[PDB]
Amino acid sequence: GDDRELAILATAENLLEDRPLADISVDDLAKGAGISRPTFYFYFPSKEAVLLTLLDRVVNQADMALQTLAENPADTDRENMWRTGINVFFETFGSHKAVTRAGQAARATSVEVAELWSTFMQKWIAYTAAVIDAERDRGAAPRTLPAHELATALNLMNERTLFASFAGEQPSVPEARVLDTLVHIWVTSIYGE
Amino acid sequence: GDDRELAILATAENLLEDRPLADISVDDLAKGAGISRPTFYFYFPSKEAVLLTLLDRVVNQADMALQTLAENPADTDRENMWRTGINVFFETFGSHKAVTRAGQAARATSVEVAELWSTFMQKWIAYTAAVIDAERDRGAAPRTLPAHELATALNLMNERTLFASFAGEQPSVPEARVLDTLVHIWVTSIYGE
Ligand SMILES: CC1CCN(C(=O)NCc2ccccc2)CC1
Ligand SMILES: CC1CCN(C(=O)NCc2ccccc2)CC1
Repeated sequence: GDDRELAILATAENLLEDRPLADISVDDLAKGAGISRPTFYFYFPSKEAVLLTLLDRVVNQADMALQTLAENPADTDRENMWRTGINVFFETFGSHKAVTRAGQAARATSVEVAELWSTFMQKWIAYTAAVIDAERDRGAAPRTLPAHELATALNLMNERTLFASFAGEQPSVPEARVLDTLVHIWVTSIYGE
Repeated sequence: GDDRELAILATAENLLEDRPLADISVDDLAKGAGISRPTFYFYFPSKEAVLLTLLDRVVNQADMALQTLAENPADTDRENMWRTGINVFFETFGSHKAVTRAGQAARATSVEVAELWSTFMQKWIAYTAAVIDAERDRGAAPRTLPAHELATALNLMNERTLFASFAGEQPSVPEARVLDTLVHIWVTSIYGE
């Protein structure tokens, strides 16, 4: 049932590792999943819907990991607190590079992919700002920029920098240096006057 | 001669203001430029080459403005020094939003557009790092992150944040707040321990 669904999704994630969605056919997904083409179309209307689902799963997985962290504070300095938070996204997206890369590209052509990405970005920005505000209310951070604006820029930094590193873009921060790079800019910009 | 060339480029920039390149035909560009379709193909092999040229012009214009600034230091504090530098890109790209938006999209489909963007990003990052290093050699900034890595992340931040603001993406920093937002993160991350 959804064993077939899960097989289709697993096949698609596997094939995206070697090639873009444009070079993957419904027939490729059916064959890998051990079903016919019409059987495929029972579970998904298009290969594009498969990618949307894969992205939805990855994004929700990151979001659920952040909710877990938010409910269960690590017992640590402010630097480590932000590092642990950024790390949810580094590891989650980092563990699904093909889906991340394909899903980012699909933002250009798919309103549903764009709206999905937008919804979660708003959520993560709102959460970032809430934490900055808490830190300001505690007297741990200075009241500099509007928190929501600072959060927006920091979140967009992370999007572009993590994804360029994962894709090995020229230029990009090496993947083994990206977490430390982002944490420094977050801590100095949130705590610095 | 290149009056016809300049007319084709001006027409394309105008039409990109109302619609994507995919909804602009060679015939639209010819007609706007006051020439026939075969006459068009004398100046450019495709509508895609027209966009490449427009982007090349905008990018080189920003780069020439930064070279000017680099040769002629504004007489001012470190915050204003970075603000003046970021502002070259805010105003240059900000004055050509349609070309900026279309050129960024074309990175996905055009190797020449990707390689153009990559070449200048490397250049601007190398320049950013050189300035950070100078500031460190002067004893004006602490030796924190590797300068080239810090420069990379800051430059990618600016790319994503400026372009999201210009496109009115959800989410995005409002255009009237983006310069101050980026300057704060640059100054605190370059000067902060
Ligand atoms: C509590 C914060 C921890 C840091 N954090 C992120 O890294 N940013 C979210 C982000 C946005 C785009 C792509 C990757 C990740 C947001 C929530
Ligand atoms: C001396 C610095 C001043 C600040 N600066 C920029 O804003 N970054 C370059 C950039 C990169 C992508 C898109 C827009 C602009 C780089 C050179």
